[PDB]
Formats: sequence, C-alpha cells, structure tokens
Amino acid sequence: YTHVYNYCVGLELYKRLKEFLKNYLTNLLKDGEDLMDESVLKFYTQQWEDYRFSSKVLNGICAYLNRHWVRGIYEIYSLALVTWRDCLFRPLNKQVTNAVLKLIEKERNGETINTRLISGVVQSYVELGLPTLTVYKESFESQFLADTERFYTRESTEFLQQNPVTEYMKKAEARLLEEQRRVQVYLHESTQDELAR
Amino acid sequence: ASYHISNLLEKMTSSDKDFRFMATNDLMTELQKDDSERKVVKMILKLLEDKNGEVQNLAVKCLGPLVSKVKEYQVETIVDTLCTNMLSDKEQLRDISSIGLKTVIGELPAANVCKKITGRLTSAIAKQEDVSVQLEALDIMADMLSRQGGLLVNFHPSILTCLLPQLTSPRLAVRKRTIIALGHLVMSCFVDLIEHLLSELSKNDSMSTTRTYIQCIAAISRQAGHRIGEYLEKIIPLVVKFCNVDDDELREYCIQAFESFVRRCPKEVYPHVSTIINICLKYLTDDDMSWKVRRAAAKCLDAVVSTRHEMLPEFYKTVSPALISRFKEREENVKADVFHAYLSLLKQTRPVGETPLTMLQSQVPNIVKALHKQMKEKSVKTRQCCFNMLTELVNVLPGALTQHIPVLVPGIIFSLNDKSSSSNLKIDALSCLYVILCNHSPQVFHPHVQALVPPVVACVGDPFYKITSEALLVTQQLVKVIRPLDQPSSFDATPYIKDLFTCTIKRLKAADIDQEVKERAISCMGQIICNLGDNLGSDLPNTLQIFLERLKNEITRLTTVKALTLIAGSPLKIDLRPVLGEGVPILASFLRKNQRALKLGTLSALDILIKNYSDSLTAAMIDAVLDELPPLISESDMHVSQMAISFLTTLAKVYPSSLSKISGSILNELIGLVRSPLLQGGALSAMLDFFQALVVTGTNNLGYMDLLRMLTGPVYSTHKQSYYSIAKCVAALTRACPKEGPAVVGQFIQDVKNSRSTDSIRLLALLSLGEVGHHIDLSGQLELKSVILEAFSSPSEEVKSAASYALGSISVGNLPEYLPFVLQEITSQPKRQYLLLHSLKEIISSASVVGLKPYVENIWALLLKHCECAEEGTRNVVAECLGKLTLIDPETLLPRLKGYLISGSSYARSSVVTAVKFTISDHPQPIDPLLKNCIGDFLKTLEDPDLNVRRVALVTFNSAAHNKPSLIRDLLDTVLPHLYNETKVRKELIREVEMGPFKHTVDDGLDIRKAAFECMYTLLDSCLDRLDIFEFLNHVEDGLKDHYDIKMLTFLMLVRLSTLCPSAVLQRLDRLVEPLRATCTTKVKANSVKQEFEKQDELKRSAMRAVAALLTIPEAEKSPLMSEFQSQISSNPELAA
Amino acid sequence: PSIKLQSSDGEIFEVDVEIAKQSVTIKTMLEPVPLPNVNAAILKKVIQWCTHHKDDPPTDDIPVWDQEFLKVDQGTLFELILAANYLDIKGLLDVTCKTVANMIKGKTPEEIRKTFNIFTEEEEAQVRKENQWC
Repeated sequence: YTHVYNYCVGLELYKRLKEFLKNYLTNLLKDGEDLMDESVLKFYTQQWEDYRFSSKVLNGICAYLNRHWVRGIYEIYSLALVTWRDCLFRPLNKQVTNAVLKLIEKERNGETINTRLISGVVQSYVELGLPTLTVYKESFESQFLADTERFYTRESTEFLQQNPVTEYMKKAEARLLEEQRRVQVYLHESTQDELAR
Repeated sequence: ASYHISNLLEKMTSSDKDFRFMATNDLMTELQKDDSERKVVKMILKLLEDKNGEVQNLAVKCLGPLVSKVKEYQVETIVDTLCTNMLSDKEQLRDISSIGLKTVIGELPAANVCKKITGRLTSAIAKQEDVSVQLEALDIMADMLSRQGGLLVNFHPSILTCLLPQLTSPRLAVRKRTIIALGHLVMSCFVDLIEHLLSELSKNDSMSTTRTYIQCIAAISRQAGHRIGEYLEKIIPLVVKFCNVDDDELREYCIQAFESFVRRCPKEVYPHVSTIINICLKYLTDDDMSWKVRRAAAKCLDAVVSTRHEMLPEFYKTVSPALISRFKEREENVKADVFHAYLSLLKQTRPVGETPLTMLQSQVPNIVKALHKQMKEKSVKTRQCCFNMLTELVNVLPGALTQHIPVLVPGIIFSLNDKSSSSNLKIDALSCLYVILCNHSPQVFHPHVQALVPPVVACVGDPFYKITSEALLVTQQLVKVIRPLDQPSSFDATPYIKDLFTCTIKRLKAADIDQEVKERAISCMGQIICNLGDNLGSDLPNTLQIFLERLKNEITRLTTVKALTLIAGSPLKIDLRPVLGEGVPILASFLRKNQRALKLGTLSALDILIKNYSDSLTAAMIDAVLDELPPLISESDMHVSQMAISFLTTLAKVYPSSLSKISGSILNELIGLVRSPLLQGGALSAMLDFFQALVVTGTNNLGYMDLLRMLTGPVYSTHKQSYYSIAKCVAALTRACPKEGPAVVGQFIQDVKNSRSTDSIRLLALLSLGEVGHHIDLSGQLELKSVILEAFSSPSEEVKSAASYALGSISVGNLPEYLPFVLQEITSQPKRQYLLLHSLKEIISSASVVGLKPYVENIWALLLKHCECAEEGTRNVVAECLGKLTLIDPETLLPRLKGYLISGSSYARSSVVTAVKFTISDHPQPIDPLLKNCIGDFLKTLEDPDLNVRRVALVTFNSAAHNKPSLIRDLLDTVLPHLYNETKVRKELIREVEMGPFKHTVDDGLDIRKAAFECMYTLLDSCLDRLDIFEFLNHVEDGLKDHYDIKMLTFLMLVRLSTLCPSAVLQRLDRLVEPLRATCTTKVKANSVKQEFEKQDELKRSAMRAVAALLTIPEAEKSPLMSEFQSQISSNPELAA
Repeated sequence: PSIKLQSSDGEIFEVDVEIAKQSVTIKTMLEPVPLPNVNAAILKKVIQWCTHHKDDPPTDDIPVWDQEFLKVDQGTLFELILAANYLDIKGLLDVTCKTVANMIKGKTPEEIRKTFNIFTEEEEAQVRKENQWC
C-alpha cells in the first residue's frame, strides 16, 4: 500500500500491469488442454476463484493511482473482467460449454453430483461485462437455450412415441419443477420470465 | 354540472311519479359514467318514507353506488337515521330499512359505519319483547360476519357475551340464526375467544343438555375445525356417555363424528368412535324414524373411509367390510349410502402382513352372492348401483370374477331385455359387459355367446345414440373375444356371421345418424372384416365403396383409416386389389392439410396396404404418393416423416422398378432431414433399413458408389448430429455389400493423407469405419492398426470421442482378435489411457453376453488394477466400467464385489462404492432384488471412516434415492440418524484466512452439507410421509448461517414446505422467522465490490419471496417483528409480486 | 469494540468504531498495522477532531471552532493535508481546502510565493494583456 502512492514516472504502470495480467492469464490457460470432462470443470472453477480473489485483493490494495487524476477500462476490477472476457473467446469456450452440457444431461438422467463446478462459471458469465450481460446472452446463454430446446424436443418426441400422455404430464411437470429449482438456486434470477415464456 | 343538477332537482321535486323515475334513471346513469350532496341526501331520506314502491326501489338502488362519491361526514348521520327508523312500527318501513342497510353494506368495501352498527346491535341483540327484531338483527350480524370480520380489536368480546343468552331462545328459528352467526364469527375469526367459547360450552354440557349445544358445536367445528385438538379428549367421552339414552337424540352426536374426521385427520382416537358407529348401525325397531338414524352413521363411514389411507389392514382384518356387506337389505337411502361407501373404498384400494389382494380375493365370493341376492329387485337405482359395483370390482384388478360368469350372465340379460329400464341403466350395463369381456380371458365367454348375441344385436338398433354407441362397442369386443387369433380356439361361429353383419351394415349408412355412432359402426365393421371377413365373400367386393366414399368426409376420416389399417394388417388375407386402384389416390389427396393424427393414420394405412398387397400397382398412384411426400416431410414433425419413409423402404424391397423417379425434390428433402438435429432412435434405424434396401435393389443411378460420392460431396465443400447421421447412413449403405474392397482402401488412404484433408473428413471416415466394423470382419487386411493410430494421434479434442468410439466398435466387431491387443495396450501405454479406457467402456457396453462371458475374469483382473489413479476422471471411468460389468451375471460378480468392503483399503472401498452407484437405473433391472439386500451392508459398513469416503457414500445415497426412492424405503429409518449426524457445524479443516480487511473462509465440508441437503430435498419430493417431521424441521431451521448457496436451498425448501402440507410449519413460526429477520436487516459491508451487492438483492429478494410464501398460509394473525416498512425494503414487496 | 493501531514512532492509541466510522481507509481495517506516514501528533489531532465531530446530518460558511483549531504553523498544515490526502477523508479535507482558499483570497503575488516556498519577465506582460477583462 505504501508503494502504491510511493510510485509517483507515476503514469507508466497501467501498461505493465495489463501485460503482466495478460501473460499470466495465457500461461494459466495453456495448462487447460489435457482436461475435457469431469476434470476440466473443477480445475477451471478453482483457477477462476483464485483469479477473482487475486483481482479483489489487487483492487482493494491499490485503487488510488488508476483513474483519479482525469480518467480497457482503467478500473482494476473492470480491467480484469475485460481481460477474462476477451481471453474467453479461445476455443476452450466450446469445450467448457460441451462439458457443462454433458454434465447437465447426466444430472437429468437420474443421478446427482456437486453443483459448484458449473455454478462457478455461471457466476463468472453473470458477473462478466463491467449486471451488464453482453457476451453472456449473445453467445453462451443463446447456445445453451438452443441445446436445451433441442433436448426437450427430443424428450417430448421419444416420450410421446413410447410412453402414454398420462406419464408425459407427470414427466413434464417434474422437468418444469426442476427448471424452476435451477433458475432459483442454480442460475441467475434475471431470466425467470424469458425461460418460463 | 351545477345548473344541470339544479334543474334536475327542481323538475324532479314536483310531486310526480314519472318525473322522479326519469330523474333517478338520470342520476344513476351519471353516477355510473358541498351543498349538492346535502340536498341529494336529504331528498333521498325524504323519498325513503314515500309510500310508492318503484320510487323506494329506485332510491335504495341508488343508495348503493352513492357511497363512493358522497362525503364521509354525513354517512354516520344517515346510518344513525336508518337505525332509528329500524325501530319503527310499520313493517314496510322495517323492510325498506333492512334492504337499505343490506345494500350499503354490500356495496361497502368511512369505516366508522361498521363500528357504529355493531355497537348499536350489541345492545339491540339483548332481550326484547319483539322476536322479529331479534331475527332481523341476527340476519344483519350474519351478513356482517360473512362480509366484514377485519380488525375488530375490541368488539368481539362484547358481541360474544351479548349473544350468549340468546342461544336459549325458545324459538328454533332464533336458535338457528344464532348458531349461523356464531359459525360465521368463528370462520371470520381472537387469540383466546374460542377458548372461552369452548370452556362455556363444556361447562354447559354438564347440565340439562339440549340439541342446541351439540348443533352449535358441530357448526363452529365445520366452520373452523383446525383449532380444536386439545378439547376433543373430553368431547368424545361426553358424546359416548350421552349416546346411551332412550330418547331419539343421537342424530347430532353421530353428525359430529364425520365432520370431526374431515377437519382433523391426525388423531389417535379412531377405534373407539369406529366401534361406537359400528354398534350404532344396528338400531332397528313419518312416525317411524329408525330408517333415518343410520344415515348419519353411513356418512360417518364415508368420511372415515375417505380420510384414512395408511391403515388398510386395520379396516380389512376387522368385521367392518363384513358388516358393511351384510347390511344391504335396508331402505333405499341406506342401500345407496352403503353402496357409495363400498365404491369409495374400492376406489381407494388402488395403490398411491398379507397384501390386500388376499383378503379381497377371499371376500370376492361374498360380494358376488350379496350382489346376486340384491339383483332380485325392480328398482332401477339398485340395478345401477349393482352395475357400478360390478364395473368397479372388475376394473380394480384383472381376472377377478373368473368363477361367477355363469351366475352373473342371467342378471345382465334380464337387465338388458326388460321393458322397464332407463337409458342410464342400459348404458352402464353395456359398459360393465364390455369391460368384463375385455379384462377377462376369452375362455370364460365361449358358452355364453348364444345368450349374449341376441340381446346385444337387439340393443344395437335404438333411437338413442349413447346406447347405440355402447352396443357397438360391446359388439366389437364380443367379435374380438369370440375369435382370438392369439391362441387357437375350437368353436363354430357361422350362425352369428350374418346376425352381426346385418346390424353392422345397417348402422353404417348415414340415416341422419350422429357422428359418434357412425364412427363406432365403422370401427365395428373394420374389426369384423379384419378378424372374420373370409366368411363374408358375397358382400366383400361391393361394400368397400362405403369406406371410399366416407374418406372424403371430414367428420369420419380417422376412424375409417384406422379400420382400413386394421383390415390390411390381418393375418387372414383380405381382397382389396380392385379397391386399391381407386383408394390410394383418395388417401394421397389428403396429404396437404395440417393434421398430425390424420397424416400418421393415412401413412400407416398406405404402408400396411403396400406391404400386404403389392401384386398390382400402377405408376399413377406411385407418382401421386411421391409428389405428396415433400409436403409431409418437415423438420418440426418427426413421426410423419418416419412413417412416410416406410413407403420407400417397402417399395425398394417389394417393387424395385419404381425408384428411378425418386430424385430432385424427395431426395433433397430426405438428405436435409438426415442431417437434421432431431433424428434419433427408430428414425435412424429406418434410415439404415431404407438405405440398405436402396443398395440391394440393384437399379441404375442408385448404386453404392454414386450415393457415397453424392453424400461426401457436401462434406468436402454443421453440428455433430449431422456427422453422426451421415456416418450411420454411409455405414448402412456399405453394410449390404460386405465384399467392398475399393471403398475401404479409399477411406484408408483418405485418412492417411495429410494434404487436402480436414479434421471433419477424417473424423467422419473414422466414425464410419468404426460403425461398419460392428459385425463385418475387416482384420484380414494388413497395415490397419498403424494408420488408425496415426489418424487418432491428432491435437483436436473433438476427434478424441469419435476415435474412441471407432476403436471400441472395431474391437467389439470380433472380440478374440482385438481384446488381447487392447489389454496389452492398457497395460503398456501410460500416456494414452483416457482413449483406451473410453474404448473399453464402449466395448463393455456393446459386448454381447455370449462373447463376454469367457472374458469376464481377465477384464475383472485388469479393472481392479486401475482403481488407484491420480486423475479423477480415470478412476470414475473404471468405476463406471465396473458398474456396467456388474450388470451381467450378478450371482458371481456381486458376491466378490461385496468382499472388499472390509478387506480393501479406503481407496478400494471408495472405488467399489463409486462402481456400484452406477448399477442402479431408472428402468427395472434383474439385479434389483440382490441390490435391495446388498445396500444394507454397503451402507452399514460405511459409517464414518474418512471425509472423502463419507462424501462418496452420501453421493451414492442421493443417487440411489433419486433413481429409485422405493428401493431404499425400508433402510431409510436406519440411516436417518447417520444422515442427520453430519448436518451440524463441525470444525474439521476450516483454515482461517487472516489477510486483512477481506476474508474468504475455505470450508471443505460445504460439499458434504450440500450433498446432505440434496438428499433431504429429494426425499421430501419423493416420499415425505416416511420420516420424523419435527427433527427435519429443526435441522432445516438450524442450518442457515453457513453459506450462500445453502441459504438459498433452505429458503427454497421452506417455500416448498409452505405449499406442501403446511400443518407442521405453522407451529414454529417465530423460530423460522427470526433468522430471516436477523439476516435481512443485514447490510453488507459497504466498499465491497459490486457483485456482493447484486447477490444481496438476491438474498434480500429471496428472503422477501420466502416470507410471502410463508405468509400465504391461512394463519396470519401473528405479526412478530414484521411491521417495519423501511426505505431500503420499501420496494421489495412489489418486486416480489 | 476497542481497536488498537501502531504508530510510526512506536506508540499505541485506542480507537472506537463510532469514532472511525467517518473514515474509509481505516473503516476497512476495523471491519495494529504499520503506518509510517502518520505520526503521534496527527493521530491525537485527528482522533480528537473525530470525537468532537462524529454526529451530523448526512463565518465563511464553516464552523467557528475550525478557525482556532487550524491556527498552526505551515509545517503542521503540510503534514495534515498530506495525511488527509492519504486517508482520503472528506470532512477534514474539505475544511482545510476551504481554509486554504480563504487565506489565498486577495493577496499579493510576492507574499503568496514566499509563503508557499516554491515564468516572470518573459510572459508576465502577455498574461496581463489578456486578463484585464476581469
């Protein structure tokens, strides 16, 4: 904290911090290829938690000589968020989405497992943006709703083909209750209306 | 307007009737769409005393909506004047005042009027010479209590103690009005008032009793019976000791019982009252009353049967069903009510220490002879009750009355042939006959056809349409039963052929007949033809035009198509070739409108017709059918396309000379539908069969090579499902040609080459190779494993799954030549283990039991080696493989697996637990009986050896409960203490991260707590009436201040408990409210980063929603630390709504 | 509750949550640490001002007490303003800024420069020419 203001010369610090954050993030992402499912989720969640904790510490330890004088966003938290947002465009997003979807289908098959693994990335996407959700709905939420709709159409088709409508009503109500539970205690609260509709 | 109202007042105030009428119409129209209000109020008061009826009606109707815009100063004045006139002498003025008061209170939603009127009536209700005043006051008070009943902070005791002496009035009417008023009061009701009321009633009970006290108790209990639980234990003994009286007074005593059961379900006093009513049913001595006392006992039996569900053996093992059955020869009301009780009991017998089936079967003969004895009555109601009883007894279980058909047939015959029979009686008799014929086997209906054919045939032709439709259903069922093609039968039904045909063809004509009867006749004709038409040869080639002409009609289009489908799919040959030429275009012309059911029906009809009959087929009908395919094929609908492709699937195998014209549009639509994301299951199999038929048809421009080229064209120039579908299609195409050499080497060289070879092309080729290597042998060719390994060694992650699937499929293609190699690779290759493990999993899943039984031992010997691995995913894969392998030969693979629960280490125990957790599946499995007993040891061995092992055990329990809650129902009582042991806060590895201003606790047993809460939730939503409730409530109310996610889960569970059986939630309201109030007035530390604040709306918003859901319950008088509308929480209410 | 802090010279002072609520840089601390920038003299000066000025609604339009409270030498005012900037305080920062602004109101350039202890004969004539409009 003393070195924060003792630095002021006193202006060429933002570029160095951005370069350090970028290189550290690239190094962290480099060791994220050998894991695709049931292992990349835990690792990604814990690395994201560590990154968020480090960003919070950095924001709380130096928040004076960033944009106080006159005026990526200068804010440390916003800078970390924008770096995470523009780094997430790498092909690892597709594999993370595939892992999350396959975990969701496995959970919906009848078994249950821990929830924080994909809850971490859900809160990451909800917090990312600056809630200003721009990339979230644009790409990942939209594709997730697409897969959800496709999967529910498949379920309806096979259930109608095989089982009678009497059990179909109960299955649909159970699925809707599960979606209500998910949108309440598993995902964000700013999507109940559109999801329902 | 001022001038307008002045002119209206001047013109109206002229002592005129018509002018007053028009002015009243005008002011009501104005109201609908300082001094003036005084003037109009005074003039309305003057008109209130006018002798005219129409003017008084107009004024009193205007008084209603006038309260909305009138001032609030003179409302008390007009109310007081009306109350003063209420005490007048002329009865007409009394009626006018009562009408006015009722009107104003009806239009009322300023509030001083209610207080004034109740205060005045408190003195008015007191004893007076006139009895009409008392009746009017009681009616008014009833109206108040029905409509009002809000605050009443200090008015309920006064009205209470003033109305108490009125209960002993000699007039029965006054007593009834007082009872109604008291019931309305308790319904609207406070914390102690019912206590003094019940104490006074109990004190008065120990005196010269009268029907008034019992009637009042019954009324107040019916209006509000959810607040009398501690007073009953002295209420029932009083009823029992007052029942043994000679004079007829037991009516209200028995009426009390059924409402007591209806209101309060949980109470351990049932046997005494049940025995009391069982004894009271025996009284048998309008002057005579004894024919009516049993009505109350019957209602009591109805209520006790309806409310009780969990003590069926107690009811059945007693003499209660016996006494109910024998007590049948009584009056019409008694017979009807006992029949209703028995029907309700039988409806309850359906599931929601011998099983109820044994006692039901033993009592079946008794019910049968009782019903047969009851048949000998001329009353229609008894016949309908008996037929409903028979229908219920047959519907509850199949094959019930398999030894009483010969003695029950004559009763049905008499009830169908008698001239004195209602339409409902015939309808229910026919329905009972049809359901008996359907459920029971055909073997107990062959001798009775001679007796069942004449009456059914006679009943087919009736003026009514419901009776005719039911008769047609019975005829169709009898036709199906008499000639069962499933099992050979020895009986001659030649005489019945013409007898059934005459009626069936007679009802098939229009004859201005309703749609339902026509459809039933069409169905009967279709079934008769399908199962019996070889006897009908003269009318077969001429009566088929009726179906053709009826196909155009929209009213009857589905039924005729279904009948045609049933006829075509008959094992016995039916001649339809002359009709096929004129029938196919008719069905084809209907493939334009949007109707899924009709589309599927006509597709099925055409498919079965072309399958069974294909000797004569022209080209016009084929072209018409093909041209109607593009409108049927669509992405949104799958079943219609799945059924339409069957046309070409059958054509390519039966008539191979009609495939050259399938190109351009149909081919493009089929290609587009193949790559559609929604094509799974039977659609894929139909695709494979059709493509194989196309390959084997041997026609120009439809070979394997050109099809392969046209399919691979777009690939060289999408989602994963398109690749999977196209790979399956090409695999099916090349499957029909096992001697396919050039294509295999071409695919190999396509994969081996690097230049001009994308990842998608090689992935598709490898997947196709795997799919084709399922059954055909391809190991003869050399230089195959090297290229496979070279192609598999790619950096793309998406190709890994396809490579593993292809390797597994190649391995299962011929196990003996590939199993040793893959085993050696698993034992040798340390790096590429994920791919090998996935391939082994695929092999085990797809391996046949014949080809895997000798290979079980070495697979087990290798699987246990990889139990301990650094990577979690590898261990999970081995656990899944062990679980899948356990599915075959349980009696050998399960006993060994049970052995490492005590010999193996903690890691081995966790491995076997994670393996056995995957054995349980939603669908029934043959290993279920063994697991049902093995789970006991599996869960008793794992008590608390380690945190990791405990977490895996908890996950196993949650998965087992979710998959099959009924599997673990018995052992749940054993593990409930163990489940609740790890629910409290324990300090185990929580490291206090002391950095400075910011903190972040690391609780490793958050995962265990979340798992336990998940098992609690799934137990609650699966079966909640199987565990202690107080302990669960204490646990859920204690575990709040640990973490955010657990806090939301607890809030959601509390919301669920609010909307599901909230009886146990209304006790500890303060204990639940206190933590929420404590955490709401929590302000998160300011200067924290914005996500926390956003979470806090979710915590504050979630708390608001939970509080609203909790207060949705009827009990809302208590408001502990709730009335605080602070600025921060001011807008939260409306945000929740 | 009682919270203690470590002074630069090595003294220990007692602080309260209410007395430190108006601060933001030590509020995060209360929600001993080395603080070399501040010293004992400013610590007692700040803590006594906070005690006497803690409850308030959320001449020279300033409290009359502040007139005699800030009557110190220039060196101490330099230390006070440096601490106020470091402690990101608002009430004390605004008061001293207003006091400085009043003391620089209507003063000759020679005395202002000498007191401050900190562009003449080449641009003084120019700036004078385009500033007579006032």
